[PDB]
Amino acid sequence: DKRFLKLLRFYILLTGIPVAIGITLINVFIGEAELAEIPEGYVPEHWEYFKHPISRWIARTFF
Amino acid sequence: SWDKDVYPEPPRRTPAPSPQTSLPNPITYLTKAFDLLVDRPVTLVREFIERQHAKNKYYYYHREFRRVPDITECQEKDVLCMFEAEMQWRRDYKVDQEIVNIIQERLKACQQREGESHRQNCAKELEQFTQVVKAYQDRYHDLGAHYSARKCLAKQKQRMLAERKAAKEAAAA
Amino acid sequence: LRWQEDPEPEDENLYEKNPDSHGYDKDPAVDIWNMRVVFFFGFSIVLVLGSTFVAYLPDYRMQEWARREAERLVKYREAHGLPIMESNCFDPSKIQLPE
Amino acid sequence: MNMFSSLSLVTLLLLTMPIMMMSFNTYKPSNYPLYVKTAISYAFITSMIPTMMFIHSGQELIISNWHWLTIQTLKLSLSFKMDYFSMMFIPVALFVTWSIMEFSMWYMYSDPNINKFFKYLLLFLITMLILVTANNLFQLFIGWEGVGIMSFLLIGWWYGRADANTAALQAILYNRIGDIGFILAMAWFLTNLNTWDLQQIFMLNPSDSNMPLIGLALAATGKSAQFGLHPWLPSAMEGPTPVSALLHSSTMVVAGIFLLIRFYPLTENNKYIQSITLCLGAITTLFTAMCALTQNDIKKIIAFSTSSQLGLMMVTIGINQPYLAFLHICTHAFFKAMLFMCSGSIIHSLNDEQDIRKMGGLFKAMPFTTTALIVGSLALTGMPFLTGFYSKDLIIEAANTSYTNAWALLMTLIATSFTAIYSTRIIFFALLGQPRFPTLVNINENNPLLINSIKRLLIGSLFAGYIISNNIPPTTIPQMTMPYYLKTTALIVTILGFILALEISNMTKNLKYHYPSNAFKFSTLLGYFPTIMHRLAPYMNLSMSQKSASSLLDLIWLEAILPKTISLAQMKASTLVTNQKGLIKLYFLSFLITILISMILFNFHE
Amino acid sequence: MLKYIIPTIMLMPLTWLSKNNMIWVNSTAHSLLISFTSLLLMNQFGDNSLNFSLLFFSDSLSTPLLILTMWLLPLMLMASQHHLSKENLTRKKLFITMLISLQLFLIMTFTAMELILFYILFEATLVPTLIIITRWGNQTERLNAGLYFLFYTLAGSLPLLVALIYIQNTVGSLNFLMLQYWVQPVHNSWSNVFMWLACMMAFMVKMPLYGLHLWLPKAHVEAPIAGSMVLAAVLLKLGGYGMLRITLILNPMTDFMAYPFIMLSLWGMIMTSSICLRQTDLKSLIAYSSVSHMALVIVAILIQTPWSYMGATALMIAHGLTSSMLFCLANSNYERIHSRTMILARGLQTLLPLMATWWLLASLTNLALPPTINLIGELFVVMSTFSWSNITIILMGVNMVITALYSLYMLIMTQRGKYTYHINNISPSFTRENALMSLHILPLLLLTLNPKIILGPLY
Ligand SMILES: CCCCCCCCCCCCCCCCCC(=O)OC[C@H](COP(=O)(O)OCCN)OC(=O)CCCCCCCCCCCCCCCCC
Ligand SMILES: CCCCCCCCCCCCCCCCCC(=O)OC[C@H](COP(=O)(O)OCCN)OC(=O)CCCCCCCCCCCCCCCCC
Repeated sequence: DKRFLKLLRFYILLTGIPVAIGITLINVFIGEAELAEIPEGYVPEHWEYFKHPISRWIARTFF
Repeated sequence: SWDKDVYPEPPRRTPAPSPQTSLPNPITYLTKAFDLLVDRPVTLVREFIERQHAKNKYYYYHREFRRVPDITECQEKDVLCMFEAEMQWRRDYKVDQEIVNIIQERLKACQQREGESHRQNCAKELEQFTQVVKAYQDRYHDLGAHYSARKCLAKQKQRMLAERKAAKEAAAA
Repeated sequence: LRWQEDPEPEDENLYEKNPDSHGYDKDPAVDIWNMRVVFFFGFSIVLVLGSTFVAYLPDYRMQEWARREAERLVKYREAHGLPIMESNCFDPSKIQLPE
Repeated sequence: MNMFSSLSLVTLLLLTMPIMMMSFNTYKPSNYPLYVKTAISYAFITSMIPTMMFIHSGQELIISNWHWLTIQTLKLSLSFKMDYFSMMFIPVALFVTWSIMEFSMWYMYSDPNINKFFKYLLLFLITMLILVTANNLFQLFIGWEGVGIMSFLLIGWWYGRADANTAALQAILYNRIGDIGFILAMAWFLTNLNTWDLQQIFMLNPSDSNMPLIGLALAATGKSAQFGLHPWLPSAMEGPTPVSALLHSSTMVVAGIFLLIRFYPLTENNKYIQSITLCLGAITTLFTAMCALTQNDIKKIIAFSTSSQLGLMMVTIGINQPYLAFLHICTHAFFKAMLFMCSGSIIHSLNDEQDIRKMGGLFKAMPFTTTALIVGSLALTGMPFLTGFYSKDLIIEAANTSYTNAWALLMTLIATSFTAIYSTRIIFFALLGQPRFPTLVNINENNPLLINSIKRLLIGSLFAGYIISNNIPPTTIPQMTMPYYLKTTALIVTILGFILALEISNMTKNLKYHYPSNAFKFSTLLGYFPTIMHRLAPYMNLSMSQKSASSLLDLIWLEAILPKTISLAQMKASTLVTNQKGLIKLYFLSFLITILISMILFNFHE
Repeated sequence: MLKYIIPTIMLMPLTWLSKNNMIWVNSTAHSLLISFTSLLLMNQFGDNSLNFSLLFFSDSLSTPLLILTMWLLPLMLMASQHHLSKENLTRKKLFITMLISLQLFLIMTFTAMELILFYILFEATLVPTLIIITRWGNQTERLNAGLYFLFYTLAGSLPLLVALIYIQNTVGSLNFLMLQYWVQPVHNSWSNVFMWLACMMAFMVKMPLYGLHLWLPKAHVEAPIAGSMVLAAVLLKLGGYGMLRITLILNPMTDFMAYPFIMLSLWGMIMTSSICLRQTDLKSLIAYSSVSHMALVIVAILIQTPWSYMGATALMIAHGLTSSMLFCLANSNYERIHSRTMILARGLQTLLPLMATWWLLASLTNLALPPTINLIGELFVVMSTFSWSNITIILMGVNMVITALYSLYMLIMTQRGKYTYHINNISPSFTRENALMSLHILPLLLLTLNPKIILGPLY
């Protein structure tokens, strides 16, 4: 029983710690977009309608 | 951050301190400990973050949707016109849900803010809430899970017919 | 004895020959690898990276957009002395009632 | 705003950290119970800062920090209501919980799973604060069911004992019957007012609130063990004494009462509801106090005492004094929790003996447990200027001077007289007299953990009522004019109870043969309600499950009317077709029949 | 949808061309990767569905079912490799192939944009399901179980074929998007009454509806573990998914045609909840618990409110993980004592501490504890049904009580009390078993943080 719980928290933390550090480093050093009016005659990319950098990375790359 | 017209609130009226005691007030000294131990270092760390954010500013936009002809102008079984009219109605239906949510928030905020004086001081918010619920109910209520623009229109035309029949029978009266 | 039949085999205990067994395979080397693919791709990838993927879905089903649009519309209509919402979803000028 | 809200949230967050330090393993098990106890004490200090600001200036606020879900026009959010009722209960519950955790570090020492005991106690406290601070009915439901489950896991702590498992499941049944009313209120409020949030419910303030309120009254009946759904509370003494001192005495059981208080803006404008909750309390308070008079287990007397008290807060709700009902919750938590702790120090010293018929002689052998037991009993009966007097005697003065059911008023007064009897039943049988316990005396209460935890509650059982009573802001108009005989009716029936109890107790030392009466057996057997309802109801339901629902329907008739009959027909049809005699002569003789039929009957030749 | 269909097909050669001793490692690893990619279906919009081509589409109703379907395959390979350990190699690969062929049909069934394509893949699920039950089942009754399973499905689903084809010759199309704009109200005539029954009986039998449920206690008790997981988690949701779609072209006849089926569901769930109280077979109790939970879904779909449709979608997803976990927990015991009688092995919390935690969590989500998605789905149905008729709170409330009774009767009987003296082969839980339970519960609890992705197109 102990071994499994140890493995469970190792493999969850194996990517959990890097992702939490990565998300924190994105928020601190990149931060969220600013809401803005659409400049005249300008056509935004479909992924330029989202606030968080990870959200608009998902929209740009995958969706 | 937000728009004070959509989410209005009156101006704060804080009474001035007026002690009539010799004992020190425990809350007063705790508040200065809080402003030193908590609020101060927190404000410092936030400012550092803001400095990093001002170095790299980028923007996102609010998507604008052109108006298209609605269901009423769509010829029967012309799916290309009905499709665009329906996607528009499904957007306006979701937009109207949030409008009711905005009015409900105002009502709830007013009730808490006025405390024991709420039944009289929130009579305007209640009046607004009653109407927008009446407006939303007419458009969308009793449509079912497979609601559509077609069923919304059929509901309105039934209501318009009822009013018209109701109006004439009172003309003689 | 009735038709020739194998006697039922005694049930095996994976902890007998390998007290480190994970319950995946009798081979200790395969047993270990099968535990790692499950724990890595199961927890480290799908559950953890999938959870982060869901958390940052770009405005799932336009819920955030609709809130911004409602604020924009309620602001406009109240500054113009118009009603916030109307009982009629469609303009009565474009509707021909029967009779 | 910034100090008030930050310290009010941290108290909640502070309690969850010991739970989250159990995540990554072996952080330290030798210290964990002390770690969980030390965290509750710091939560008490931080919870007192917001309670001081509310006392000073009346500051109240709601925190809707996180938006969880939006179902069309119903926005659900994690919303905390830091107001009167929660600024006073939170510190009170943390002070009592602090003692019961210090007391458990001594009472549960030899237990092999003391860590899981302290995690479970802390899980309950987390779920009880969610209930108290909830601002919408959904979040309140989470705490409602949360305390229900941690109650099941702690009552059935000793899971190899059949009586513990039966009792644990018994609590769940009764609380799930009560939960039917909770769901009925949620469905009505969502349908009729389009909200589960308490701001909106009071802002609209429906006048047709009979249906939603009877649902809330039905939930209160089960969670607070009022008559009808009452047997689970005394049964729930199977768990360890710290479980009883905390959940089923001080805190968890007042959740049913605390719910009705939250909705007092609706019940105060509904005379029909006040009648029900008045009568429901009065029968609960008198029937259960009557059952307490003939009990011999020390834990069952206190349990029926708790039932009796909870049936008086229900009376208080019934006369439209919600705030007096709230004050009784806070005071009652102090001395009632102390009585379980004292009774647990007696049970510990006599090797798990809980029958008072094997006690006696402990007045001097256990001097400090004696003092706390006497202070606690005096506070329970409402002796002037103890913590119990600052809520009960107002309740009896407000019940006398109200436009109230006359019977409920009498039943409330008689039950207050029985309170002084069964309190004397404990001091007399447990402390006075000569010892009746086994010969190997192992009495010893000199543990520092035991004394300090009792010592704090004892101080609270003296001064907490005065301090709270004089610091809260007035929200009603107290009634202070009344006939001399209504002002002192509470005190007088208590004295008549002591005198009458003392005489009856001393009749036990006369060498006269006993002669049982029907009243005695009815009181001892708890009115026969458990004996009848906990045999008849399961027997009918479990019989129908097998005889009718399972055997008669699923295994028989539902098999017979489709698969079995359809299968049977095809088999019979198959044998008619195939059972032939292989004779050329008969096969060709049928061809002739077919040809003739085709022309005569069906005219296929046209 | 080819980006999921083609990979699922490649699982077969991967399995067949793997080294002999790597068939489980390779299929589990690559079925997990496929499940990871399926989170790309979350690209849902508030007005339109995600329409890939003329054949396939995916909206918020089919997206969670697809993700659930592709998550269960790696869990099924985990659950099966123990009791097949002595099976000869070529039958191990045919077993994996049947499981893969099932997943291929399922993902195509949930995304099929046309109802006749949905139908062919909907009955295609029978063939691999039947072969798994009757080949790798474990008792003499598996043969009869396969027959009841097969002939309950076809008895109802052949009238559906005649109805669907009749619709295509009347409307001219069976494309679901087209049917949303070309639908016409169903007039009330005797001929339309049987059109309603033909369109619905094939799905009621699969939910299953009370009365026509007799095939499920058989099939779900005689199947091997992998079969019971897929039978309970997914296949019972083909009936709900079929109903959630085909009711679009049945109004307003559903208003009155629903009554006899609402009565069967409401009363039926109380009957099947009571049956669970007096069950002697652990696997059979868990089978009957599904019938009671699926009766709520039938009631939800038939009253046709926005709230019930959201509740129906949450229950179907939540029940899939909870019932699948209960089958695996019971099978973990079966693999030690080789019995299914509930009373045989008792006090197992003394012998298997951590496995008792899994039992507690599965029992708590089953009896619907807040804020688990099991409660959220159930509450939303209880809310919407109260509006349909306030008296329904009586039967919904009574069922809530009985569900708590048999969920804890199951937990108390097996895990608590005194252990059975003569059973001395209760070895410690394997890492494989512990990881199989946590891959059910952990996603179930995580879905509570962001429930909006399992609430369907009415959200
Ligand atoms: C629209 C509503 C839909 C919903 C309602 C669904 C109703 C339920 C329908 C389920 C079908 C009936 C159940 C069949 C179960 C399988 C049959 C069975 O298990 O019975 C066994 C029985 C014994 O015979 P046997 O198995 O061959 O002996 C072997 C000895 N070791 O086997 C036999 O005796 C032979 C059985 C043959 C019949 C097989 C079923 C055929 C069904 C089609 C019937 C067609 C009737 C056409 C006749 C019209 C003219 C009257
Ligand atoms: C246990 C076996 C499991 C399998 C179940 C098989 C079920 C097959 C069901 C087939 C029968 C469905 C009912 C169709 C009969 C025809 C209905 C009809 O013609 O009348 C429709 C009528 C429309 O007119 P309306 O204005 O809406 O209201 C008038 C009320 N009469 O409006 C109505 O009349 C609506 C009500 C008609 C239906 C009456 C329902 C009977 C009472 C509920 C019984 C529950 C189910 C009984 C199952 C017995 C099992 C042996």
